Amino acid sequence: HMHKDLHSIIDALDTAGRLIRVRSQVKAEHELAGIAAKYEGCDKAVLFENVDGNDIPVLMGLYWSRDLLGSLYGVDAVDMPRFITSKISHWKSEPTAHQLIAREHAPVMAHSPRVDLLSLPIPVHAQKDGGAYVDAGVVIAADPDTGVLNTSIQRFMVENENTLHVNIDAGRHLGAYLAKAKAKPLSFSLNIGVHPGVHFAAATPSEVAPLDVDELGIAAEFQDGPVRIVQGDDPRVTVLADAMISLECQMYADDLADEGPFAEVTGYYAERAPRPRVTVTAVHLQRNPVFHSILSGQEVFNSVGLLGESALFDQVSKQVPGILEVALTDGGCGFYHAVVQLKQVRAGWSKQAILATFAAFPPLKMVTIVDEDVDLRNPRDVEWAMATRLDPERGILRIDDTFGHGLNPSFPDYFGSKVGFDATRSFPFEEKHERITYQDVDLSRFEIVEGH
Amino acid sequence: HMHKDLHSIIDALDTAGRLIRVRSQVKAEHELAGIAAKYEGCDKAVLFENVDGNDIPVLMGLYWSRDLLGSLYGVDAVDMPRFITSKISHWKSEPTAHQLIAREHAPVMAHSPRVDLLSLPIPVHAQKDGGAYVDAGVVIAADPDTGVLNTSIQRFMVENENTLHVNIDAGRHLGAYLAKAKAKGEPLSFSLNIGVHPGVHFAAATPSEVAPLDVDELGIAAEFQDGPVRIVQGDDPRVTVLADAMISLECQMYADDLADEGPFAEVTGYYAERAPRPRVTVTAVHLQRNPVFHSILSGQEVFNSVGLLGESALFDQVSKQVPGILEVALTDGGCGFYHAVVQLKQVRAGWSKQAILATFAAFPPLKMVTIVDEDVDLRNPRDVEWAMATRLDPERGILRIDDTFGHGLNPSFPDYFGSKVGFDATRSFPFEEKHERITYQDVDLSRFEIVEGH
Ligand SMILES: Cc1cc2c3c(c1C)C(C)(C)CC=[N+]3c1c([nH]c(=O)[nH]c1=O)N2C[C@H](O)[C@H](O)[C@H](O)COP(=O)(O)O
Ligand SMILES: Cc1cc2c3c(c1C)C(C)(C)CC=[N+]3c1c([nH]c(=O)[nH]c1=O)N2C[C@H](O)[C@H](O)[C@H](O)COP(=O)(O)O
Ligand SMILES: [Mn+2]
Ligand SMILES: [Mn+2]
Ligand code: NA
Ligand code: NA
Repeated sequence: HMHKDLHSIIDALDTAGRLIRVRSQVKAEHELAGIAAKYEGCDKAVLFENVDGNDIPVLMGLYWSRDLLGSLYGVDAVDMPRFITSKISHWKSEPTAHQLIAREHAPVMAHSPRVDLLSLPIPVHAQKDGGAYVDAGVVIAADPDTGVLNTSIQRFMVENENTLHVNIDAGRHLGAYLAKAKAKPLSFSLNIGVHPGVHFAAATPSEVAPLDVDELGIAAEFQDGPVRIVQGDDPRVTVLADAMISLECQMYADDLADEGPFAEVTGYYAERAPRPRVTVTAVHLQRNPVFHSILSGQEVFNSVGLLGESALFDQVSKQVPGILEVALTDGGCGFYHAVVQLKQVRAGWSKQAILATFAAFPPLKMVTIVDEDVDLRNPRDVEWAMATRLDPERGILRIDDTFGHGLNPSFPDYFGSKVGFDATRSFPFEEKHERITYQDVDLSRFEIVEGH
Repeated sequence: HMHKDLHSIIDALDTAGRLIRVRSQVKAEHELAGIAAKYEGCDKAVLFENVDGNDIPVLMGLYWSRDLLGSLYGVDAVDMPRFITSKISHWKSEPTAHQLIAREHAPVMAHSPRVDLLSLPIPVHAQKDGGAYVDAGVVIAADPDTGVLNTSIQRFMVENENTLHVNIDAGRHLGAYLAKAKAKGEPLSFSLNIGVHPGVHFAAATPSEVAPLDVDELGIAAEFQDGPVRIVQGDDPRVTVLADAMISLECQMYADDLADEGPFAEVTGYYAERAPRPRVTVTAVHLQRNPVFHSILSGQEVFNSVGLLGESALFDQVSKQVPGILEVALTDGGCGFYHAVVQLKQVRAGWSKQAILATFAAFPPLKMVTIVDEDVDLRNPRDVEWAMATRLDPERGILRIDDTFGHGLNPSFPDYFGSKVGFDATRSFPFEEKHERITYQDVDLSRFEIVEGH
């Protein structure tokens, strides 16, 4: 239950019967995403064997099911956030140095075609996206002053066969490396089709891996041995050796061009706007490459939740007794709604739980508290707790004129109202709140023919 | 700037002119506390050279001025909470093992009179206190199962020459050790060590979440002295005595053996209910030569014990969740427990409200939180009143939390349940001229000849 590269992942899923093979030709324009969308969240990923008759198939839906990611590493969905955090803890304490290897030993260097981005089966995802996007690509970039690596993930729109437009949010480390090159232009690699270890490294936030620190070793914790890197053609750049595809890239500061729209976590479009142009100097491919794309939605909600929930749980359980679990729900875009599950020990702690949760995660708009006997990850069950347990008069806590996330239109200019729901039963516990229960039953113990 | 025992402290204060010597005879009944009360909070402690013509003087007022405690360790008042926290951090990381020493080497074992508590100049403090109290005594008690030490501070009322009645709050570690003695058929032995240096006081006052039940917090004291904490076998011998104490009482207490104690002052400023609470019997008494009896006046002495230990953790927790936090005060007006003022440098609208959430979440006893800017003195209630008068928006700046957990001693929170309220007394952001405070030139008074009254 360790994985060197995406091949390992796909074979494991194929073997486990968690792969949906779409054998028919599909169009990269809208149709592909449309099919993915009908499968979003189920316990399987989707391999498209034939995209506009490309030789390169595309994989989508790797991240939309915690059960699936858990199956790849032998952990239950519920234990995955702790699993990932424990591994990032081990990396902080004893990092694994990368392994630099010779160009002709690096599977990704198998081929180097003339740079033609339009030959790649890059999907146009949502119906109003400003073009085809690579959105599962991990950027590796060296500090122009200190050569220290930074690993981030960023959306790149294809303009033409050799140009991408990239979105770099404010205070991103890639942004800061560009500021340094602009005291001299910035080279880097874009590594598409990487294993979850690289993905989690890329997505690890600033306060876990500072600017002056190399987060890429996080990936080493999800594979035997160290992360394999290789000198690019550049040579100011470093390439991920076990990537399916890798693009050597260069970008000048103060050189902007219209990119977007694209889906944001909110489920709304980004504003099309002048953002940095990046020019693709070279292209490397394994033989038998699969192109890896992410469907905006649960794939992104789980990336954020799996990395963020353990810290949040740690911060709340430290300030409040009886905390069991914290969910950054998919309904809340893995960012705007937290459900906190606790075992009450005294009246009043449920309200402290609301304060602690809002204090620990500034983007949150809603917090809901529920008891140990409600499934915090089932929105039906939280709705039920709201319907039978919430006192609307004393259990709704509203915070005005506070800081929040500017992308969410409930928070214009990072400012608005937050609301907590205390959907706990009354304490001390009373019979009128004891839920009915059906005997738990192993279905494998019976012969059951289900449809035919 | 290290201190082995209380002698070191008193000499340092005497040398520094931070000692008030009351040379006249005073009565331990009410009069002594009455005099202390007139001096509460000033930059000096009070040594009573003559209490009912006892040979033993009493020291009071060691903890009521952060400036004074700072002077003892060479730190400014403002840096004292961090000073203490850093030292407790070093102890958590690399504890110093205690040094056991021979009875005739232990200064406290100099004398062992027959047990007469009424021969000690133990003050009756507040006018309705149910008797004389020792309230600066640090209890050292060994786990009856595992022998692991626990250091706590607890009020003991004198009943007669050989009996005390003690108050043990719910979930105290001494409470848990007493459960073990009774669950094991023996009662609980321990020592009561009076006249200890601040390092022992801070060990005693260190809460459960810093030093769990299964952990020996007494090494914290080693961080405020050269070398390790000196202990010594008592006469018991289930007990361990602090060698450098001024006075130490070997004590035994049986579970389910209650007797009326109280009233006594609580941090709230109100009396505890007189009620059946555990009787403890004083088996033996040890004294240094030249012993001074150490008492605490309820009030600022207690507010500062709690604030000095609690503020750095609270600041750490809030500055981690909110940008631009500068300082947090557990104010004396709020009994060092119920009001926190948070000072910040605003960087964007809305963070002041998150500061309220973070502060209430980090310190459950709190009833009020007030936020103010860098240009308001968070420790001056006049200045925070001013921020309230000119900056608070009463409509949008008052945040009320209902039906939440709080501290049961505070009568705003019957049964550890009630309403909390936060005041956002910050200026508007972005900063505007209409909120720029006037300023007078800073001026050295020593640069001028000034005759101030005759
Ligand atoms: C999981 C994830 C994270 C995206 C992301 C997406 C996903 C799926 C997409 C591909 C669906 C949409 C685009 N994304 C962007 C993004 N950050 C950014 O500045 N611009 C982006 O366009 N991020 C987050 C970014 O990579 C993280 O904040 C890293 O922690 C940044 O690394 P750093 O801390 O070293 O700056
Ligand atoms: C600073 C301080 C703390 C008092 C205290 C006082 C002071 C000055 C007095 C002397 C003014 C009034 C009495 N006090 C009592 C008390 N705890 C308790 O259970 N009963 C008390 O009577 N405490 C608190 C107690 O000592 C601390 O909570 C310790 O951290 C307990 O240690 P533990 O966690 O090891 O049990
Ligand atoms: Mn980084
Ligand atoms: Mn303890
Ligand atoms: Na990162
Ligand atoms: Na203690």
